[PDB]
This record gives sequence, C-alpha cells and structure tokens, in this order.
Amino acid sequence: ANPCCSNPCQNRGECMSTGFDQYKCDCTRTGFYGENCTTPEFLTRIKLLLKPTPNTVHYILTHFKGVWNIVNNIPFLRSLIMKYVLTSRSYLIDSPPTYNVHYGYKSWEAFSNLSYYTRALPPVADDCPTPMGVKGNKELPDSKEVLEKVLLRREFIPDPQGSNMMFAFFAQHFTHQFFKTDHKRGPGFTRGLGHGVDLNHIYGETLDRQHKLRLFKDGKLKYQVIGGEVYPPTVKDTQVEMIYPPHIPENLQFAVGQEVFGLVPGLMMYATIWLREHQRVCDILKQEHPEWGDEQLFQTSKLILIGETIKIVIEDYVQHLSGYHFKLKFDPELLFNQQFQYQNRIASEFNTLYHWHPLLPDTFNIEDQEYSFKQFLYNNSILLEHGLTQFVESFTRQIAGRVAGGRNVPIAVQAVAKASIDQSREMKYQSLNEYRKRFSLKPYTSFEELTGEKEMAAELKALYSDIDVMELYPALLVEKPRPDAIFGETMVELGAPFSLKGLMGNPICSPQYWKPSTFGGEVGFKIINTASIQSLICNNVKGCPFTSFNVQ
Amino acid sequence: ANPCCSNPCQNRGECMSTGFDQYKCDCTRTGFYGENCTTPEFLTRIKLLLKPTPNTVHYILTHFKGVWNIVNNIPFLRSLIMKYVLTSRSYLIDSPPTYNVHYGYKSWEAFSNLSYYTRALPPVADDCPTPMGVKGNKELPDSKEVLEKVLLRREFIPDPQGSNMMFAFFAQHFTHQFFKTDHKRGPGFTRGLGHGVDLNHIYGETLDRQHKLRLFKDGKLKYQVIGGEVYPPTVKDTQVEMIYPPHIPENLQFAVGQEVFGLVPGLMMYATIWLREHQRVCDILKQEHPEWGDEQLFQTSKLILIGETIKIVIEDYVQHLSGYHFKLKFDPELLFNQQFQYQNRIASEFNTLYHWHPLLPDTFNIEDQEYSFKQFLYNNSILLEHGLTQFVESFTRQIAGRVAGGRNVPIAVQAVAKASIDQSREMKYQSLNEYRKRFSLKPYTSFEELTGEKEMAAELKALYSDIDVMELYPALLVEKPRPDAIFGETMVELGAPFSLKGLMGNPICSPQYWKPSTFGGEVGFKIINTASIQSLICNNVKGCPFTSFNVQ
Ligand code: HEM
Ligand code: HEM
Ligand SMILES: C[C@H](C(=O)O)c1ccc(-c2ccccc2)c(F)c1
Ligand SMILES: C[C@H](C(=O)O)c1ccc(-c2ccccc2)c(F)c1
Ligand SMILES: *[C@@H]1O[C@H](CO)[C@@H](O)[C@H](O)[C@H]1NC(C)=O
Ligand SMILES: *[C@@H]1O[C@H](CO)[C@@H](O)[C@H](O)[C@H]1NC(C)=O
Ligand SMILES: *[C@@H]1O[C@H](CO)[C@@H](O)[C@H](O)[C@H]1NC(C)=O
Ligand SMILES: *[C@@H]1O[C@H](CO)[C@@H](O)[C@H](O)[C@H]1NC(C)=O
Ligand SMILES: *[C@@H]1O[C@H](CO)[C@@H](O)[C@H](O)[C@H]1NC(C)=O
Ligand SMILES: *[C@@H]1O[C@H](CO)[C@@H](O)[C@H](O)[C@H]1NC(C)=O
Repeated sequence: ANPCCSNPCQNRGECMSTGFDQYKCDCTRTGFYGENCTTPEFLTRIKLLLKPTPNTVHYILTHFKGVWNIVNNIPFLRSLIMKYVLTSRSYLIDSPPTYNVHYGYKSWEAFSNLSYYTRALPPVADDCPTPMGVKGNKELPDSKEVLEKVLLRREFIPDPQGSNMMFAFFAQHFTHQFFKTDHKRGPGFTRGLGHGVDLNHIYGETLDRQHKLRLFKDGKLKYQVIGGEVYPPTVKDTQVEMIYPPHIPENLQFAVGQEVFGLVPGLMMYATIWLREHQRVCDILKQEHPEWGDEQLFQTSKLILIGETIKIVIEDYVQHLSGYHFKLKFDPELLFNQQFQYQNRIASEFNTLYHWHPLLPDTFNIEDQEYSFKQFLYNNSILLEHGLTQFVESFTRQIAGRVAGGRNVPIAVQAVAKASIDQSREMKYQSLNEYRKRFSLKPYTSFEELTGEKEMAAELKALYSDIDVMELYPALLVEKPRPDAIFGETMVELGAPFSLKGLMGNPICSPQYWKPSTFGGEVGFKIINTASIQSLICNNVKGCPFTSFNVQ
Repeated sequence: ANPCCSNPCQNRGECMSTGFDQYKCDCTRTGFYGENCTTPEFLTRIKLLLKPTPNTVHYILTHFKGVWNIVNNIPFLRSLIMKYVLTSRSYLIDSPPTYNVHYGYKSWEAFSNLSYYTRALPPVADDCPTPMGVKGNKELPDSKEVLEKVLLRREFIPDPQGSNMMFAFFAQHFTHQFFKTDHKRGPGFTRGLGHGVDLNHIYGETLDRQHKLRLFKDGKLKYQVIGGEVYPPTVKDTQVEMIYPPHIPENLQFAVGQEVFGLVPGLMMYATIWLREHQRVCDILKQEHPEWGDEQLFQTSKLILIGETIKIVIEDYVQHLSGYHFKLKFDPELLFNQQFQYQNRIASEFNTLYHWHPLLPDTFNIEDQEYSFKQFLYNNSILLEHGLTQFVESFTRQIAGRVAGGRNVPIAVQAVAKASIDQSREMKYQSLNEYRKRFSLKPYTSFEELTGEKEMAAELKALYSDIDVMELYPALLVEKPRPDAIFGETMVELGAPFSLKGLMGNPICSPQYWKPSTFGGEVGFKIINTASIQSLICNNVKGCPFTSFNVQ
C-alpha cells in the first residue's frame, strides 16, 4: 500500500509518501527535476553526453598497455588519475550514512546505531505487494531452484584473470575484520563496530580481548614457538574466546583475534603472518625508540600495520582485481585538496556482493596433497604440518574459480550461497536493476543481456519472468564477465565505490594523521609506504617465498 | 624525563621523542619549518602580516552597527561572512580526533574509544618534573587558595552583556546532552557517546530509555497533565532511571531523558518545553502524513527538533553571546562547497571552559519570590507552583553573573569550581598559554596582562609565580573581559572553534540529510528554518511569554 513501493524516484531522488496513495520525490541536488527526478537540468545533459560507460572506461583501462606505461611514469598524471578514480568512486557513497534494514528513511536511529550495516538503497516497505516492491510475482523464485539451476558448480571453472589461493584467502581474511554479521540479531547487524580497516581481526574487537592477546613487552602480541616457527598462542594460555569444533585437541586451538579464523587454515596462515609482522615492527620501532614503552610500541605498530594493509589492499589486491594497466596508488595527500569524508559505515550490499565463494577450488592442494573441504576445515594441523613457506608456495601456485559467469559455487558451500539468497530477501533488498541504476549503470533489458549467453538466461527467465525482479546476489554470480575477467560490470561498479570509501575514509589518511610522527618517525612511515604482499611474506615467512595474488 | 616535557614544538608541530633526552618536531603542514616549527615559510609570513587579532576582529564585529545593518541585508555578503567564520573557526579543530587523557600520541585506541572526551592539546607526560611540563614549581598553587583568592564571589557582579536566567539555564540544558562526565571512570570519560547535538537529553541515551519515555502513539513522548499543563511523566509510571534526592515524594520525580535534570527546576523548565515541542511537531507531521506510523512520526520529529536546536543555538544563543552585530546564520549549504568533516568529538577543554557557574545569581527570583540555592535545588514543586509562563517571565527578567572578570563564582558552587581546578590538574592539562597558542592567540606576558587590573593579578603572581604556569580554568574566569562583555579572548577563541564544529558537524547538516523529505516534507523543514527561542516558548508556553537570552 505504500505509494513509494513502486520505487518511483529516479536519479537518486528520495520518495516521500504524502497521502496514502500519493507520493513525492525529493529531487534535491539530483541534477534532475520533474515528477520522478527524471527531467535533467541542462548542465546534467552536458555531463551525461560526455561520460563514457563503465565498459568503455574499463576498455581503455584494460588496453593500451604502452600508453599506460608512459602514464604510470609521469607522477603528476598518475596522481591526477588516481585522485579522480578516488573522488568519482567515492561520490557514489552516502557519507554520513542513511538507511538500514529497519529504516527506509533517514532517521537518527539509523545514523547513530552502529550495530546495523548501512544500506546503499532502502529496504522495501513491508506493506508492498510484491517482494521487490510492485513488479514481479507474489513471491520470488525458490532459492533452492535458483541455486541449483544457475549457481551450483559442475566443472570447476578457473578464473581467467589468474587469481590464486593467496588472493582468495587474503580476500577472506581482509574483509572479515569488517564483515562480521551478528547472527544473534539478524543479518543486517554487524559486530565490527569499527566499520572498516581497524585490524580488529588481529587485535581483537575489544580492549579486554586485545589485552588478553597481548604480551605487554616491547609492544608485542602474545605467541608461541612450535617447531622453530612463530604461531599464535593458545586459547588455554590466553583465554580468548575462539570458535572451534569440540574435537580440536587444545594445543591447536590458536588465539589470534577474529574469533572465527580457526575455522580455515587459509585464514590462520594470514593471521599468523600478520602476528609475525606486528612483532617485527615492534622490533623496528624499539630500535628507534629505546625510550618507548609497551603501549606506545603497541599502539604505534597497530597504526603502521593498518597503513601497510591499506597500501597492499590498493596497490596489490585491488590492482590485481581491477585488471587495469594503470598503477593504482595509495597516497592520502590526493584527497587533501578534495572534499572527502574521512569516515565509513559498511553497507550490507557490500557484504552480500562480497560473498566470493566461487573462488574456492574443490580441493586445497598444499604441495604433495590435495585436501577436501572436509579435511581442510578447522585443520590447523595441516598448517603446522606444512608451514607457511610451503603454503605460500602451494597457494601462490593454485588458481581460484571464476566469480562471475555462473555455475561456479562449490556444492560444498551451497548452503552459504543459498543463505546469501535467503537473507537478501528477508532483508527486503531491491532488484539488481534498482542497484545498477543507483550506481549509475544502465538496467538490463533481458536476462540474456545480464548473462551474455542463453541457457542460464533462459533458466532465469523461466524462474523470475521479469528481468526487473532479478535479485542482486544471484545476478552477480550469473553475469557475463568482462573479457578474461573474474567479475562483470555490476560487481566492479557497486563494490568499487564501497571498497575505496572504507579504505580512504580511515583516520590514518586524514591530514592530521598522515604524518611521520604518527607512525613513530620517518622509519615507520616507510614501512607503510613500501609495503607489498611480497614484502609482507618475505619478512615473515621462512624463506622469502615469492608470492602474488596472481597465478603465474 | 620525557624530552618533550618542555613542549618544544611550535605552530602546532608534534613532538616525538627520538632518544631519551632527545626529541623531534613534526612540522608537517604547520606552515613553519626549523627545529621547533618556528621559522615560517614565506607564504606564512604573508598571511601572518595581514591577519588581524581577535580583538581588532572583535572590535569590527562589535562596532559599526550601521555598516553591519547593511551587510546583514545583502544575502551574498552575509553568507559570505558566515561561511568564513564557519570555515576558519572549524579549521582549529582536529577532525578526525587525536589525543585524550591517556594518550599524548595519536593511537587507534584514542581514535576509536568514544568513552573518552578528546583533547585539543595532549596531556602532560607523567614523568615530566613540573605539573605543566618543565616550567613552574614541583606543585601548582593550592586550588583552595586560588579558588578563594580570585574566584569566589563577594558582591554579585551582573553581566554587562545582559544575559538573563533564560540564557543561563538554556546553556545548562543544551550543553548537558554532551557534557556528561562518567564519574565512575574518571574525568576525561563521557557518557554522551553521541558526541554532539543528538538530543539524548530529551530522548534518552539508549533505545531502552527512549522506549520507556515514549508513548507509541502519533510519534509522541510520554507525559502527564497536571493542573492543565503538560509535564514529563513520572519515574514510577515510565520506570526510567532519574537522579533524585531520597525525599522527593514520588509524583514529582519527573522522567525526562537526561538523568540529572531533576536536580534543578531551570533544567526541568526547558526539559518540559522541549517535550511539549516534540509532541507539537508530531501533530504537525501527522496532519501532513495521515499514513505515517508511530516510528516515522517519532524519528522525524526528533530530526526536526535537532534542527530547531541548531537553529536557535547559532541565531539566538551564540548570537547573544557573541555580541557581534553581524547576523549569524544557520545554513548548512554554506559548507556544501567547502572541505568540512561532518563529525565531532567533544574535547575536555570545552567541558572545562564551559563551567559557567559565575552565571548563577545568589537567589532565583521567580516573580513574588527569591529562592536560595538550597530551596531551588531538586525543587520541581516550585515549577508546578509557578508554571512555565511565569518562569519564562521571571527568568527573562533576571540578569546572570559575569563569567570573566574574576571573583564571581557563587560560594554555593565553590565545590564545583574547585573540582574544575582539581580535575584539569588530574587530567594533566597544559597552561593557559599553551592553550592560547594552540588557538592562535598571543601568550600573556604577565598576570596583569591576563587580568587587566592588579589585585587579582598580584594574588595570582604570588601564587603561580610564572605566567607560563597559569592554569586554563582559573584564568578563564579571572580574565579581562572585552568591553562590556561577559568573557575575554581566551574563552571566545577556544570555545568558538569547539562549539561550531559540534553544531555544523552534525549529520543533519550533510548534503544527503539537508533536504525536505528528511524532515517529513517542506513543512517540517520550515519548522527548522523558522525556529527561534521566542517561537519555542510561544508555541509551548501558556500565554506566549515574550522571551530572550538578554535581560531587556
Ligand atoms: C573455504 C573457505 C570458505 C568457507 C568454508 C566459507 C564459509 C562461509 C560461511 C559458512 C559463511 C556464513 C554463512 C551464513 O550463515 O550467512 C560465510 C560468509 C561469508 N563469506 Fe565465506 N567461506 C569461505 C571463503 C570465502 C571467501 C574466499 C570469501 C571471499 C571474500 C568469502 C566471503 C564471505 C563473506 C563476505 C561472508 C559474509 C561475512 C559475514 O557477514 O559474517 N568466503 N562464508
Ligand atoms: C543551579 C544550577 C547549577 C548547579 C547546582 C550546578 C552544579 C554543578 C555540579 C555539581 C557539577 C559537577 C562538578 C564536578 O565536576 O564534580 C557541574 C558541572 C557542570 N556545570 Fe553546573 N551547575 C549549575 C548550573 C550550570 C549552568 C547554568 C551551566 C552553564 C553551562 C553549568 C555548566 C556546567 C558544566 C559544563 C559542567 C560539566 C558537565 C559534566 O562534565 O558532566 N552549570 N555543575
Ligand atoms: C580502483 C578500481 C576502480 O575504482 O576502478 C577498483 C577499486 C575497488 C574495486 C573493488 C570492487 C569490488 C570489491 C572490492 C574492490 C574494483 F573492482 C576496482
Ligand atoms: C560565532 C562566534 C565566533 O566565532 O566569533 C562565536 C562562536 C562560539 C562562541 C563561544 C565561546 C565560548 C563558549 C561557547 C561559545 C563565541 F563566543 C562566539
Ligand atoms: C513518475 O513515476 C510514476 C510512478 O512510477 C509514473 O506513474 C508517472 O507517470 C511518472 N511521471 C513522469 C512525469 O515521469
Ligand atoms: C540498534 O537499533 C535497533 C532498533 O532501533 C535495536 O534493535 C538495537 O538493539 C539497537 N542497538 C543498540 C545498542 O542501541
Ligand atoms: C587434518 O590434517 C591431517 C594432516 O594434514 C590429515 O591427515 C587429516 O585427514 C585431517 N583431519 C581430518 C579430520 O581429515
Ligand atoms: C627549540 O626548542 C628547544 C626546547 O624548548 C630550545 O631549547 C631550542 O633552543 C629551540 N631551538 C630553536 C632553533 O628554536
Ligand atoms: C576506552 O579506553 C580506556 C582505556 O584504553 C578503557 O578504560 C575504557 O574502558 C575503554 N572503553 C571501551 C568501550 O573500550
Ligand atoms: C520547594 O519550593 C516550594 C515552592 O516554591 C516551597 O513551598 C517548598 O518549601 C520547597 N520545598 C522544600 C522541601 O522546602
């Protein structure tokens, strides 16, 4: 019955109901006027007829390698480009935040309550007739059918871009500091109240935890030496709360920080590399500051490690991911002369679009072995069995599945994939098209336009019947990838704006923070400014195993 | 022993210890280079030799009434001026926040932990020799001596600017949503985790509270009709936790929202006016939105009331306070084209500089009576006895004490004044001069320069011996007021930057929020844009008592 159920306001205007069966669009600053913020203002016209499309843009970024190699060596230009990608991307995210599972309207509860993931688009009014608003049928197609028909994996489809199990697991570890659904409250609620790259997955979400994981000597994190390698301390020694199956023999119940990283050796591999890293910096810092004490050593390293993380995430992780030939750059000063909010609130659409389960192969091949999901899970004895060096070697040399394209979700995690479907639904999401539009994309005219092929498209059409009812999660995985890429337009276009705001909207990037002394001097500032995934592994892994997020 | 104890870094450069008995200044972006961020860069030189002083600036703003009457009538100019006071003021506040009681260095703990009030200047290293760093004696002068000698009130000194008990009590009520020391943790810790104008003092700091204070009908706040007037409901009925002396007969234990507002009828007078206001808007909104429900009515009104508050605070409260002839303006768009962070962390220095106890008269004269502190306190029977209209009349017609100038602290709240002295000390504050400098002021060369007279100045010199050791709180109250003003340079120059950031760094002011629909339409947007203290009282008080923050 809500007159805004039809989602009538275009170009980002807001729908306000002014009656019962009447509504109104707040086209403020949308650049468009008219009943539904549709009639563009003259200047809008100009901009529109001059702005390339994500694909043409993507094309240039993907081709002309030579030109790019010139561009990448002319600092001004590089900063000029990065600055723009940085600003244009960011302008797509509401900051300060608005809307959440419970609020389709601004509200102070929505703004102040940090327990909710924010929303890029409001939920759907509960009294709307069809689950996507007004379009489509009384109910969406059965998630089990959707799952099986176009999601489940038949033959493992490797990713053409090259993503290996180093990339796959980094993505798990990294995003898991912020993606932490409080399943006690419901999807839509988070436990990462730090809403970003705060490194809580290393240090603990709370002071008590952090304090239990800490050594209180030279600023270091607690640990243990097994074999000759440095591993996280036990749950029995530290007493931190970790999630482990009742049969772990104790002694393998590592502590770490993010309570769920004991569930997969790939996470614990990284969790150990970072513990190692923290300690390393404590040493580097302590050499510079004989006068410092345990806290300033700790607090300063945590700042450096957060810097390294943001550096690696843009110049290695996202670089690989992008496919672009342009050398992305992590340089805070780029936004010192730009209007930019140094704050972030993680949106559930970024949580949902980030369920990259179609990256997990069918077996984890750790040189001389090929473990099953069943044997890999919760098995840190494998980790102690092979040990980082030959783990970075194994995983560096092991492609991951393709995310976009369709039918690549391991039937092992099919329960998780269906869950993504079911939750988006209970969270009253909007169609893939509403989202596409919200992100300046052109809505798909047919399921086939979506997929770029016919059998899945066909199966979708049978199921959803109207392209304008196609759900966001499924369509992201069942979507025509760009050339020899891992994802399609939708995934890169929604996630990009989200990923860059949380990375650049971190306080260490603010003019007041971005200065040497913040990090313990000009030496700690290099640590951040010279960080790479290769350096992270070289410095903390036994033999300087060569690494990459790309399989050779 | 900390080599930074001497506070060697000038022009806002940060001190980093690089040794044990060696330090270093991070003059980044300070505009100055050289060992102590002292040698100005050429461009700095230009700015410096062209920037008037707070007093000459103040002069112009205080004089030339006619010229101002012209400027106040040419929109462009007015926006042009307000925009600059708004931007220049704000650039004096670290946002994102840095430093706190426990951290003299940036730290993630400092940044993320919302339980601490932030710090404009870092605390003093615990291993520094003298309590202000390196300068002064092993101990500051006895607070009791300082209190009695230059703080306590002899003969009531009324404020030459005109402040009445309407102003005095509004400042109490308003600032008390954000100034809420958690005396169980220690000074330096706050309970207003909303860090600003969120109106928790009306709605409750928490959802549970809010929910108990709420009616759940038409979006209204719970209440009761006594006589014929509308007053807050009881603690018995609602069950909210209020602070009241064990002898309040129940039935006079009003609920309200800020747990300490039952302690003084002046607070409860406002707390009842705002309850009334909320309800009023619920009615206005409901008329516009027959389709809305209890939540949207509630959440929307709260946003409007937060708007009115920011409107009244800049165009009436700060307007009066300022003494300026220029018409201040609350207009969010002024900052839509400016770099500005829409966030705020309340600093303890703002808490301390805001203890305006020298405003309280010796008796509360409520037309036909002159109550003593002892009879006014916790006495809401007086409120029910006289009743808002003749309360706004009484208080409108009653000057308040002068804050600056010296010796005007009611001996009745001398315990609170001494406490301000004690706590600043325990919180390891810095001298008035360090603060003056941090706020682009010229340090006082003598106690007499500070006071603008000799007996107190003399008593101070006996006591502190070095001007450079004079403490921030005392000097604020014992300071030469500007002409016929209530405070001096330091109070206006520190508190200004603070007060404007918290007011303008509110999400409702952000481009995404500042739009009609956010407030329920173009109607609720007027409520905000046409708000005045006179309107607030007219609409909710029995006979439209004329009001003002100025005594005739
Ligand atoms: C073998 C490793 C993996 C396993 C077994 C696995 C398993 C799961 C499970 C059981 C959930 C929770 C399902 C629910 O009840 O809602 C989940 C959530 C998630 N997974 Fe994975 N996953 C793995 C790898 C990945 C990878 C490589 C990514 C890539 C980014 C990923 C991203 C996510 C995200 C973003 C969530 C949501 C986090 C949250 O909201 O708490 N997963 N995964
Ligand atoms: C008759 C009313 C008043 C009484 C009896 C009173 C009493 C007190 C007391 C006992 C404290 C706490 C002292 C401590 O630190 O232990 C305090 C704090 C404070 N008072 Fe007053 N006061 C009154 C009026 C005012 C007014 C009119 C203002 C003007 C703004 C004011 C501003 C403050 C501020 C800013 C604080 C700090 C709040 C906090 O940090 O919790 N007070 N007052
Ligand atoms: C820098 C580049 C861009 O903005 O074009 C870029 C940045 C971020 C992403 C990105 C997209 C989805 C999930 C995580 C990151 C991406 F795919 C591409
Ligand atoms: C707007 C005006 C200005 O900046 O000049 C202004 C702003 C804030 C204050 C102010 C000063 C001391 C305590 C509280 C507020 C003030 F006294 C004057
Ligand atoms: C605006 O949208 C409504 C609802 O979708 C539609 O019925 C109406 O005709 C549209 N009007 C214009 C001018 O676009
Ligand atoms: C956040 O808000 C929702 C509803 O307003 C509520 O269910 C949840 O408990 C809130 N959490 C807190 C800590 O206020
Ligand atoms: C765990 O790893 C060990 C050693 O790598 C392996 O032999 C075993 O099969 C795994 N555990 C399970 C339950 O499969
Ligand atoms: C810098 O500050 C220190 C400590 O106050 C002082 O002793 C030193 O002489 C100053 N040097 C310069 C060049 O300002
Ligand atoms: C904030 O920090 C201080 C010390 O680090 C601590 O005492 C306080 O409990 C912290 N609060 C929270 C919520 O972390
Ligand atoms: C409170 O004030 C009322 C009305 O002004 C007065 O009659 C009464 O004596 C006071 N209460 C007490 C306990 O004295």
